[PDB]
Formats: sequence, C-alpha cells, structure tokens
Amino acid sequence: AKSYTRPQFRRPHTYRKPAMAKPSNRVTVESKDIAAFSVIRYPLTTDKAMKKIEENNTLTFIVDSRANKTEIKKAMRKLYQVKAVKVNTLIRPDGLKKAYIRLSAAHDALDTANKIGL
Amino acid sequence: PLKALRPQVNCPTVRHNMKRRLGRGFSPAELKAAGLNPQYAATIGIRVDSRRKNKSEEGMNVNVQRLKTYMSKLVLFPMNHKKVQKGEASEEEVKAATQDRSRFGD
Amino acid sequence: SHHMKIKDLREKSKDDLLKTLTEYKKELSQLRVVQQTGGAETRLGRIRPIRKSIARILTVLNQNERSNLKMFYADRKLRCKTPKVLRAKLTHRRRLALKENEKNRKTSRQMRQAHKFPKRVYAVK
Amino acid sequence: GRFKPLAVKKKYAKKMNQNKPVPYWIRLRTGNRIKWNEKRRHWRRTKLNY
Amino acid sequence: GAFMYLNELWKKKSSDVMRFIQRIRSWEFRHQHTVVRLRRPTRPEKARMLGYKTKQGFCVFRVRVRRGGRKRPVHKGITYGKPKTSGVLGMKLNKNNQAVAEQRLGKRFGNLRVLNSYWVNMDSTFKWYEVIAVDPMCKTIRRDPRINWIVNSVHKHREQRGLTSAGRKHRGLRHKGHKASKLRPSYRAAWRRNNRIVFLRKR
RNA sequence: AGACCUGAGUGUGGCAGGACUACCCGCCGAACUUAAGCAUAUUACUCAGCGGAGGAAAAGAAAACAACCGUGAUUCUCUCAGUGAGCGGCGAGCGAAGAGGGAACGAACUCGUUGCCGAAUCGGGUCUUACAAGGCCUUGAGUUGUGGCACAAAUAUCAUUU
RNA sequence: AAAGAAGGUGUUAGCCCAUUGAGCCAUAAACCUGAGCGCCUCAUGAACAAGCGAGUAGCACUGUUUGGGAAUGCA
RNA sequence: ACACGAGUUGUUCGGAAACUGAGCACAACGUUAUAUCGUUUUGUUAGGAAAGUGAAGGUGGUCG
RNA sequence: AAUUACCGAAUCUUUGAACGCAAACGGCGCAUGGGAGAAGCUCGUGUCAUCCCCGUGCAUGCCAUACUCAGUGUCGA
Ligand SMILES: NC[C@@H]1O[C@H](O[C@H]2[C@@H](O)[C@H](O[C@@H]3[C@@H](O)[C@H](N)C[C@H](N)[C@H]3O[C@H]3O[C@H](CO)[C@@H](O)[C@H](O)[C@H]3N)O[C@@H]2CO)[C@H](N)[C@@H](O)[C@@H]1O
Ligand SMILES: [Mg+2]
Ligand SMILES: [Mg+2]
Ligand SMILES: [Mg+2]
Ligand SMILES: [Mg+2]
Ligand SMILES: [Mg+2]
Ligand SMILES: [Mg+2]
Ligand SMILES: [Mg+2]
Ligand SMILES: [Mg+2]
Ligand SMILES: [Mg+2]
Ligand SMILES: [Mg+2]
Repeated sequence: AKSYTRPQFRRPHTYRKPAMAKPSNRVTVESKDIAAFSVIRYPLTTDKAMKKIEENNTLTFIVDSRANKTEIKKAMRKLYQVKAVKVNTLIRPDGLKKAYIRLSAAHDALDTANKIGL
Repeated sequence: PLKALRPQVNCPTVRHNMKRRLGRGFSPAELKAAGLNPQYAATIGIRVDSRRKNKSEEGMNVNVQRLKTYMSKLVLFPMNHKKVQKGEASEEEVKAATQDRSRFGD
Repeated sequence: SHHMKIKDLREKSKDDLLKTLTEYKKELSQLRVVQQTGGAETRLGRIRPIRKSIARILTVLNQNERSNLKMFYADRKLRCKTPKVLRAKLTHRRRLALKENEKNRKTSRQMRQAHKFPKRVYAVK
Repeated sequence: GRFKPLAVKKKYAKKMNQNKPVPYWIRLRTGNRIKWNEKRRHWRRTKLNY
Repeated sequence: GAFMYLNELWKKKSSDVMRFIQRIRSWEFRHQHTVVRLRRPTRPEKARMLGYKTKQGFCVFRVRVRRGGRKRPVHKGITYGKPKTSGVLGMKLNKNNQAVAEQRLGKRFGNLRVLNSYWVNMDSTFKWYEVIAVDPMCKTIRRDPRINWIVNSVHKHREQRGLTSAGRKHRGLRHKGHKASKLRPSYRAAWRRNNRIVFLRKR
C-alpha cells in the first residue's frame, strides 16, 4: 500500500470470510406445545390466595423460578384461555417463585379457578 | 522348545577358568561352521550373538557340535503341509512331535 | 390405569408421539392441582404411572432421533461434519491413540526381513 | 438485612426445608435406625454464616 | 556428498566467515521473541541428524535461554542452617540450558511432542536452540512408521522428565560402565535399590 | 504487473489446559538429629516445594567388563560385601562394581552420514462395499530433499514371469 | 457321600434350606486356533570405494555430587 | 421454645443493565529449574502490524 | 407392567480445566437460526414492530489447511 499519513502502522483490513453455520449439536426432541407446562406448576390454595381470587381478580401459582413475567403471561394464555394484565412475581423463602396473576376483567377469576379446580 | 538353544561358553577371571556355562547366543562363525545362516537360525530356535569373538578353536568346536546335534533333532514343520518345500517334516514327524520344559534347552 | 406400553408406542410416528406427550404433560399438570388441593389417594397416586410413561414417550422420541441422524452422517463422505455427540465416545485417551490400521505400519525393509526370514514352527526330538 | 445474593438466598432456603423433623412412619420401618434428626439447626445455637 | 561440506563448515565456527554470520544472526535473534517458529531450520544438516524431516507434521521452534549461573532465590540472600548451604551466587543448576530450552517450548506448546534440539547461536546474554517438535495428531505422523511412536501417550512430555538427548546428558546416561554405576537407570533407581532393607522370608 | 522470502487477518479440521499422583521420571531442597560440644561430615543427594507420564515408569542393543581357557543390551534377585575395596575432624560414621548361581528372554530394530537412484514421497479430492500401505487426478506442500536400495546376522545393482 | 464346605433356620444340622459336581444354554467387537478358513483386491520372498552424528568430546576455573581418592558424574 | 399452617407482590424504590476513584491484574511482553512472578492511569497495555467503525462519492429499488 | 440383578440404548439441571464477556450479578453481548406475539397491516385469517423466550457459533495458544494482505526483504516489467 501507500499514502501513510499517520505516525504508526495500523493493521490493514483484509477480506474476512463469515463462519459456517453448523448443522446440529443437539439430538433431543423439544416439543413447543409442552413447553409451558414447565413454566406454570400448580396453584396455591392458601387463605391470602383465596381472598385475592374473590376480591381483586388475581390468580396465584407456583411457577418455575427461572421464568420472567413476560413468559408467565404467555403460558397463562396457552394453558388457560385467559388474559393476564399484571404479574407480580416473588421468589419465596421456601425457594420457589410465586406469581400473582391478575386477569383482564373480561375473564372471571372463579370461572377459571373452577375449571382448574381448587 | 520353551527355551532357545544357547552355546557353551567358558567363564572369565582365573578363579572361574575351569568352569563352563551357557552363553547368550552362537556367534555368526560357529553358525557358518555348522552350515547355517545366522538370520535364518534365529527363526528355527537358536540364539545368536554378534558380539562374541571366538578366540580359540576348542571353544568354537564345542558349540558347532551343539549346532550339529540340534539340527539332527530338529523337525522343522512345513509352511504348507500339502506342498512340502524342502527338507522338512513328513507328517509322521509333524504329529509325533513334542516339546521340552528342561529349564535350559539342554 | 393409563400406562403407555412401549411396544405399542414404538409403532407411532413422530407427530402422534408428540400429540400424546402434550396429552400426558397436561394430565400430569392437572394432578399437581389435586396434589395441592386435598386429593383422594386413588386419583392422586397415578402420578408415577403418568410420569414414567412420559419418560417412555421421550425415550422413544429421542432414540428415534439419534437413529435417524446416525443414519444421516454414516451414509456418505459427510463424516467430517458429524457432530461429536454422535461420534463413538470412548475414553479420551483411546480416541487419540494410534488405530491398528496405523501402528503396524512398517518399512519396506521391515517387510522384506519378515518375508525373507519368517518365524518358523519347529520341534525337537 | 435486605441485600443478599440469590445464590445465598437459595442456600438459606434449602436449610429451611431441611430444618423439619423426622416423620413418624420412618420410625416404623423394618431396619430402622433413625429416632431423631441429629441435624436440627436452630438460628441462635449454631450459625450458618452464608 | 552435500552433507560433508555443510558439516565441516559448522566445525569452523571460530573462523572469520562463520564469525560474521553468527554476528548477524545473534543481532537479529535478540530482537525477536523468546520463542520463534521457523519455516525451515537454521542448520538443516544438524536438524535432520537430530530427527527432522521435511514432512507435514514436523515443525521447528527457536528458543532463547539466558546465560550464567543460578542465583539461589533465597530472600535478600539470607539463608539459614548449616554453613555449607549458605551460598547464593556461586551455586549452579544441575540441568543444562539445552534441556531448559526444550522444557520451555513443551510446557508452552502443549499439543506438540518435542524431540531433541541443537545449539544455534550464542550471545553474551543468551543462547539459542532450535527445538524440533512434531504434531502427534497429524495424519502424516500417525501413518509413518519411523515417527509414529511419538503418538503413543508415554512420550507426552519427554522434555519434562529428562528423556531427550540433553536430558540424558545431565542424568549422566552418556556413560555406561564404572562411570555410571551409581546412576543406572536413575540415581533414585539406584538409591532405592542400594538402601532398601531387604527382609528375606526364612532367615 | 507478478514472483520469492519474512510476517498478518479470517475460514475449515484438529490438539494442549484440570483431576489423580501409592509406585515412577526431571528438578528444587532443608532442619531436628548423630558426632556425648560444633562448623566438615551425618541425617540425606531424605521431608517439604515445582513440573511430567504410565499400567508400570525408567533403563536398554556396547566409545561395556575384563586381563580369562575369556565374557557379551537392559532390568531384577541371591551373593559379591558392612567389605584386610574405598571415602571420612581417617572421628562419628558411610559405602560400591566386575565375576558366579538364577528370573526374564522368538529381542531386536529405525534414522542421519556414505555410495547408487532422484518425488518413485506426503496431503487432499474422487472411484472401486474401502477416510485401501489400490488405481486415477491435483501446484497443494516438497528438490533448502520426501522416498527407495546396500552397509559385519553383509556377499550386495536392476530387470520378468515362473 | 466323586458332595463332611466352614452360611441360614427359635437350642450343638452331612439329612430343613442355600451350598458343595459332571456338565447344559446364550455370546458386539477384540483375544486364541495348519501365523484357523474361503473369495476379491493388494503387496513380494526364493529360484532360474566412500564414510558412519562439533560449541560435541576434552581442557581450565568455580559450584555440586559420588566409595570413586592429583577430581565418579553433572552444571 | 416446641409442633402445624401461612407470610416478602415494583416501568419509577435499592442494585444490575450503564459511571468513574483509591486500587486490582486478564491479554500481550519479559522473567523463573518452577508462574502460583513481574510490568499493567504521570493519558493509559504490548518491539507495538489489538480500530471490522465508517465522511464523501460511485453502483440501482423509494420519498418531493 | 411384578421385583431384583446386570448392561449395550438414552436422559444427564447450575457450575467447575470452565473456554463469548462478567460475577457476593442466577447478569450482559456480537453473529446466526427457531419460537411465541391481544399493537399495526392484511382480504376473523394471515403477517407481525419493539418487548420476551430457545438453540448454535465465538476464550487463548498451537498444528495442519484454503482465500485476503503488509513489507524503502530480494528480485523482476
Ligand atoms: N533374646 C533377646 C531377643 O533376641 C531376638 O533375636 C534373637 C534371634 O532372633 C536373632 O537371631 C538372628 C537371626 O534372626 C538373623 N536372621 C540372623 C542371625 N544369624 C541370628 O543371630 C544368630 O547368630 C548370631 C551370631 O551370628 C548370634 O549372636 C545370635 O545369638 C544368633 N541368634 O538374635 C537374637 C539372639 O537370640 C530379638 N533381637 C529380640 O527379640 C531380643 O533382642
Ligand atoms: Mg548392578
Ligand atoms: Mg497436567
Ligand atoms: Mg528423628
Ligand atoms: Mg547430646
Ligand atoms: Mg516430596
Ligand atoms: Mg519405555
Ligand atoms: Mg533421506
Ligand atoms: Mg564444550
Ligand atoms: Mg421453632
Ligand atoms: Mg464463564
């Protein structure tokens, strides 16, 4: 090359090829339909939980502790045909994550909680 | 044989001059005096020693007679037991054949 | 009760096996609610036969995926792009070791001396 | 206080779920060895210090 | 033959022509790194003597060690106990620098099995050695009968255990007879042998 | 323009890293103790420290021992020999080797050089059930030398079809 | 009883039980067998005057190591 | 205390994502029989080609 | 479809040499692929902006290798 106008030699940019995409490294099936049964585990049936179904609108579940609030809402749509407007998660001193899940006021909380059965 | 054939060699150091024992291998002049190829002798049960020097004719003739006795006792099975190639066994020899566990090859 | 035998489970396709996996993850999930809200000891107590039959559907799904992928890389000269999960796992030392097509390699002279002077079978009398 | 790491909170959560007694039907098995729990931690007697 | 002119030219190391070439080389080697890879060896007559061939898996590295004795690393020159063990500066290492150069290559480039090296050049401060290594995973090296022994996993770090030629020097394995009786196969193999209190069974 | 040499950047295919560490290999390396004190010496070329393999490691195929009527790679054992060896404030103390009886043992081979040949080589493709010690193809390495043949167990080189 | 065997069983067991033999059955490769045995392919055994390892060995000084002492080995 | 059952709800609060300070020491380089050693903010790594960002323009589907 | 023993087929969370970058953070990337998607657009279906999940590639050194370069290194037109 030529026309060196700076006091030091910085590296010229050669042509640089992209990396190949590998075919696979995992040989295991992963069903996208069962994938929200691990998000939502089971509902609580305690006294503070029963009060919030009736008085506010909310449902309460133990969920897995490594889910965010966005993927809990999407599992409360595919399992249960309801619309979550607000999830308030809580990692308990037991070690489990508990979510308070408020429904969209087009969906009754007791009508969902009878279909689940609690 | 379980142990290969070894020559008779003397012992060094004037304390032990009057003694004899078994050597490492036959020199490639005792083998040639027995009409025998040293590369071929290692396959038919004979130990060979390229280092030993044969500084007298009495110690050379003792070990040639060990090689002359060994080849007359040797049977030497054929490669192909149907097409015999040379002076080899004749299957009345390749069926009566045995081994020794005589602890020295003697 | 409901218990997937594997002999009638290996004859299913990949789609019907997934459709009966969502069927049985869903039946396990609505027994986790009767395990928390009282629960009779008969309805509850189908928790092992469901959870072990989910384990049979997933081991038919996974053994049919490694079978249809090991017969995707040993088919032709694509065996340099075989992913290492599908390769023959041995000891780490045994993969680096010299194979026996190697390691018996010998010189043109080392072949000649084993052909000009081969080790004879013999006896003594 | 309020600050703890979650990996310390999840170790403190395991020890709460281990601080439960032996149930009674353990004491009715055949080759039984266990009367009491021998590892009942109390917060004042012995400190975990996580 | 062509070797005989190369070999006798590298025995005239003190002549004015070879003192000019080593002058230029020792200049340009002390402006390079401690470990440098070459395409071809600096002495091809001595590299092939020592095991190199112009094959695929062979590779040569030039390694630099510093000269002089071994300063004992006691703190502030202060050491304790009996006065025979009081010296700091006049003490000398029991490995030659050719072995130390071979170990610095093979502890640094772990995927390569080094066979032996050779003297290249001296300075007042440094010595240089071309260390011949070989790639055990190269398909040329595995299929070639006179070098495939290096692929077996007992030769993994020959340099770190004193199994190279320079290793066998400082172990004393250049000698065999009455000059090596205390050290065959090892000093420890003879110390253990000569000092273990043998208890015969019926005695 | 292009080449060669010496260096870069990415793509692709691989490998090293930690564990164990009883034994084993390389280094590093004490002191208490003993000498009725103590500094050489001893403990000990041992403990501790650092590095590295294996199922063993290391050694091993004479620049050997001998001084014989000679022996014949290494390793190990009993013995040599606690030595009319030797070392040592010749103090305390330390300390072998050759020979001989054995164990094992198909035990030997490969480069470099020299001489004669000179890419006959190696890797990648691909085709034969085949990542063939097979063909065929490749400037890709390589002539700054890969390979073959002969060199004391030798009687030598090429043909070839039996 | 070719079985006495040594464990169990409510109390000291050859006889209550398990055991304690000849042998039967089934085997991924590897291992072993006229270097087992065919076929294809591929190699090839036997016949018909030159030199051999150079910062090397040695020597000197120093350091260490050794039974090795006008210096055993090493640096 | 003991047994049993519960109890910690966040777009904005504290932290992180996302600052620099006293300092630390990864890479690179040197050393060391040995890296488990040193240098590494006085504007600042490394005998030291560590910028993969892109002004303006050329090429040809879109908005006045 | 007992149970037990054995073993060939699999599963094998978070870590750790720990290796995308960090770390008293269940934290954050750059490419790439898949997903879900109640706003839009579409003639309720499709499609789907951010947001949000999931897989894979990416430490560093080195060996081999098949393209882009640097050099008042030596040439050469
Ligand atoms: N009576 C005292 C005990 O003797 C025991 O040892 C005694 C023997 O076991 C021991 O005998 C040893 C023998 O074991 C060892 N393997 C070889 C040695 N040849 C024997 O020693 C024998 O020969 C020596 C002279 O040569 C005699 O002095 C000795 O009395 C005699 N036993 O010598 C001791 C003489 O009786 C123990 N050392 C110990 O329990 C205790 O001192
Ligand atoms: Mg000895
Ligand atoms: Mg290691
Ligand atoms: Mg003591
Ligand atoms: Mg005293
Ligand atoms: Mg130690
Ligand atoms: Mg070995
Ligand atoms: Mg050659
Ligand atoms: Mg010298
Ligand atoms: Mg309490
Ligand atoms: Mg990490």
